[PDB]
Amino acid sequence: WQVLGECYSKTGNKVEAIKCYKRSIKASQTVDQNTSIYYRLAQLYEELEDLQECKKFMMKCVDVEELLEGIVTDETVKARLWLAIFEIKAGNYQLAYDYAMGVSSGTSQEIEEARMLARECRRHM
Amino acid sequence: AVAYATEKPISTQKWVIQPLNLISVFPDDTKITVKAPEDIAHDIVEWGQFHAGVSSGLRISKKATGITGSWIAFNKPKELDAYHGGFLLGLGLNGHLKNLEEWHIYNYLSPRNTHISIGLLLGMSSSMKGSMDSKLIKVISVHLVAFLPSGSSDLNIDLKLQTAGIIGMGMLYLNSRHKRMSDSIFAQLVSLLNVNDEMVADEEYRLAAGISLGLINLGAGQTKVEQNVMYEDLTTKLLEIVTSTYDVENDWIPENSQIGAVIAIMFLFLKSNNFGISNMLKVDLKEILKANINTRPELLMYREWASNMILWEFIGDDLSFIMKDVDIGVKFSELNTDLLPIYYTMAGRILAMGIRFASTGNLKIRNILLSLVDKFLPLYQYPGKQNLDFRLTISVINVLTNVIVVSLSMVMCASGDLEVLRRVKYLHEVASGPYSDLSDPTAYLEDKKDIDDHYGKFISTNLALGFLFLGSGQYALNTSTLESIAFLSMSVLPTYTTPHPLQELKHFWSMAVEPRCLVIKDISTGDAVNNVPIELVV
Amino acid sequence: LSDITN
Amino acid sequence: VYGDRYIPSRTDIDFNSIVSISSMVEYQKERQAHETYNTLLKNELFGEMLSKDTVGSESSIDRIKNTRPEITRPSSNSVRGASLLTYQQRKGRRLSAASLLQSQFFDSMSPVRPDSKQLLLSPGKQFRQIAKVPYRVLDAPSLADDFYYSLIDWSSTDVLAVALGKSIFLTDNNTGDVVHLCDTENEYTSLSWIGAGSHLAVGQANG
Amino acid sequence: IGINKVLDHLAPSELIKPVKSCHNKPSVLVLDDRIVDAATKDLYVNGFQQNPTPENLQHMFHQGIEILDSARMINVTHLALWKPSSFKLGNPVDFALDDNYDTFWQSDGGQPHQLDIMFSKRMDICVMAIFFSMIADESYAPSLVKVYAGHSPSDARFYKMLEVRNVNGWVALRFLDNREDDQLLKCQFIRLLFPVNHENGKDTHLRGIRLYVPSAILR
Repeated sequence: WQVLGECYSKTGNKVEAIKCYKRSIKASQTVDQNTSIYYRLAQLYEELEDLQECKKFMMKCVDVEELLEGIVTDETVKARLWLAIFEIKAGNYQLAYDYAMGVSSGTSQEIEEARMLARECRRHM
Repeated sequence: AVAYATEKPISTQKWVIQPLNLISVFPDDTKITVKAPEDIAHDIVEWGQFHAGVSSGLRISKKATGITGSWIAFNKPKELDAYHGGFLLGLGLNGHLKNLEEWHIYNYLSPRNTHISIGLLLGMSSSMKGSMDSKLIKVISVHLVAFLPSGSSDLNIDLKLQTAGIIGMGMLYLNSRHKRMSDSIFAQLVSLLNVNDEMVADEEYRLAAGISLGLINLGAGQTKVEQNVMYEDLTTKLLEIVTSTYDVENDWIPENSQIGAVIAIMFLFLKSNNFGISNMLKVDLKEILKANINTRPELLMYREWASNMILWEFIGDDLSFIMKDVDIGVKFSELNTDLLPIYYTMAGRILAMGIRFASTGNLKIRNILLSLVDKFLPLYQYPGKQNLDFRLTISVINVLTNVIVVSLSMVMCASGDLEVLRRVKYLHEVASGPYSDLSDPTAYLEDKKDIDDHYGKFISTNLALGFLFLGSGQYALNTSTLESIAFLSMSVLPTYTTPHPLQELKHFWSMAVEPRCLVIKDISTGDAVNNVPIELVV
Repeated sequence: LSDITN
Repeated sequence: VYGDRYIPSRTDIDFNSIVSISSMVEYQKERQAHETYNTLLKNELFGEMLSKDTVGSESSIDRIKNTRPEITRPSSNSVRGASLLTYQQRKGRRLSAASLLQSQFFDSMSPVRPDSKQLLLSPGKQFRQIAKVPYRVLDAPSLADDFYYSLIDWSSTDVLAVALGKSIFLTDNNTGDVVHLCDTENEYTSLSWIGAGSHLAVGQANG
Repeated sequence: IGINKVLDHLAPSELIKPVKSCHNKPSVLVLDDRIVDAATKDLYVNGFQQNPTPENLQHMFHQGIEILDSARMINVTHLALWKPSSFKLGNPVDFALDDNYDTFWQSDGGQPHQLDIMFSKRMDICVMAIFFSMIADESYAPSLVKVYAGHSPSDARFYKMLEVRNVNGWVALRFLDNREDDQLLKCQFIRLLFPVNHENGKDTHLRGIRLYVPSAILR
């Protein structure tokens, strides 16, 4: 099912690819394996320009990191950075500050992006 | 400049680049063909090929679609040369290289050829233009030797390639206001560099470092919280470099860094109207002419240029502003070196005046420049009494006459003026110089200086000719957005003297070019109707 | 003496 | 956590990408300088596929060097190299531990990958043979040039005896001058010393 | 009208250009010390004279230094930055500027040897002093010298030619062609070239070099 979603995504059929990934999620036996699908599924919603809808899937992909005793994987690093950026636009600086600190153990560009975001929200905190 | 957005691509259709012809035809019709490298310096011919390739690449319209990463590979000549490197720069210069796939980036960069690497870095960086993407900045980080981790074994990277990398690097960080990179850039400018396992000082690179730093922090000087403190520290450091007077030359702060510091303090407070900073940057002729003066005289042109642009409200349109506080004040009216600072004074003043009134057109400004060019044209390239004080002065006149012609074309851009075209025509034609009318390596160098002088004389008139007819006259320069002035000021950087530092940057006004010609067409017939009065609200 | 000529 | 054999997962690296990756006296020094630059460039520009791949230890530089088409210790012995499809790789990450925050810290000051930094910091071999033009030449006019002749001879006291024409000259390396011993009517052909430079046995052209 | 008249004064063209009939060949200066002339005596200090012994060369080396320093003059040889084309790890330019005949500087590298003299502030050089030793250093003797001028490494330009035949003494070169009114040279950048040595030499020494510029109490 996941491969079908990639084929639909690469052929410009985003409307169909959403239902394809959703079917794949149910078939997965363990919640851990849904980390990769959640982040990609959220990007397609951003391509469909409904930012409110993609928030719910963004919550789940970040929350699997907590359920896995801090897995700290790559595809959740981009999740926290994107989630923190939107939260700045929402005006909730306190709710965005903890996201930057939790992702302070990623790649070289990942840490600096959250570090500068941390300083910005800290000043307005 | 003549062809900005004329030709459109078909994607399927294969592009073609016309090779340099460089064969001259005389009215006697006895054709003489130049061949390299016996007749000319070897570097010149493919440098011209690179310039032509850039023009061919830039000829594609901005709004053209279908130019993906596969298309450039489809047009690859299967043998890398200067033409394709220029062509690669052109597409990236037009914003087509937004996301070039990583497959053939290596294929291009695998040979150590400088031209293709230079074209790739500058064009690709100019395409993204401030996206701060990691997968790209790391490539220049590898290229730049100094930013490479210390203690690593040196890998052979050409110095011109390092200059190309740093400017494309700085432009990648446009409006980033990133401290961790800005301080590294600043420390890079002052510090000395390693080439061929021996320490070397380069004016071209330090100029490249200066323009880079100014561009990264463009528009960051309008400050009236630690960012303000860090900018003041950076500002007072730059003022220290530009104003420090050393009786004995320090090795690691030579005068070569002065131009880079001035261009950086320029871009820091561009369009800020800070009277103070302009004052320690503006230089008073009455005081300096009394004194012996210090530092390279060429600094004065940049300093006064920077000071005038700081005050982006008082750029005088009259000859008084150009001729403010100038007098020979000496009995010896013969061309002597003591009156060089005045020539750099006017050159900086007229150029800032030209940039200020860019593409808006005017009559009083045009007439003033016409009078000035009419006065200064006769002395141009006149080696009568071969005296070094005389020769150095007339070289400055050669620089001075190049700036005014460029500034005159700049203010009257996209108009196709007549008298301006006539003046740039004469400067274009007729070599003049010591030859015509008006120990072997030593003779080679003696000739090479003259050929380089002719090359410097030709780039200015060629740039002016292109500016007069920009995009077939339907495109004009933009000076409204803040960075448009930055790229415009950057591209018109007068580097006409040897060794023509940072020449490849001359093809960068294209960011300031936008469609500014309005014409009327009929609907039913579909043909143009002209000569109808148009009312405008401004 | 060095400086050997060709 | 382990992918099936019959249904392998596809890495982001493409058919022609491996074609790119696998592509390869002062001349030797320049060639070595060019090769490390090329290896560093292809290592840094690529490696996102290689970073997603691998199971433990090893490096992306080792993977590139293993692609077929004074040395420090190699980590691991895997020679898998580039590959279109991977079986072992199922997305999994180790929990953050103090070593990881130490590692991400020494990475914070590095503008390039740690593996590339290690490759560059590694010392290239300084193993060359210098057999070039002489660094010193002295004067000895009118030297014999007969096939049956052997004139110059080393002595332990930095002393050279030469048969220049029909006279025996003495060159001292410690002083760099020339000293004349004697001369005779018949030219010399062979030179020798006996003991510890005390005596000089010389053969003439008549025996 | 003041603006119009001053513009003419800065850049006179019709008044200046007489015929524009320059010969454009490089002027060559004769350095031989066998002919006695007033002009040569001005540029050659030690006096016209078998080859003197090295100690006699050392003696005349000191007397030449004393005579050059005897007149009212200011020495600023140590007030500038120096960067030769290449070293040889035996003697840097310090022993060339040490004012000692025994010690000297040697380059080692490409045949067109370059000697760079960079200045920090606009200094007006009037007399340039250089010492040659034809008999003492015939192997590495400078045979042809070309002196440049300019305000920067960018704008270096040819000034004068110098041909060496036999000069075992200090050589003084005051500058008059560039500016007749000032009788001195005004530049911030001076570089020297040694494209070829005597009897087809390879490298070149420099025994001495100096730069000359003009200008009750309680202890």
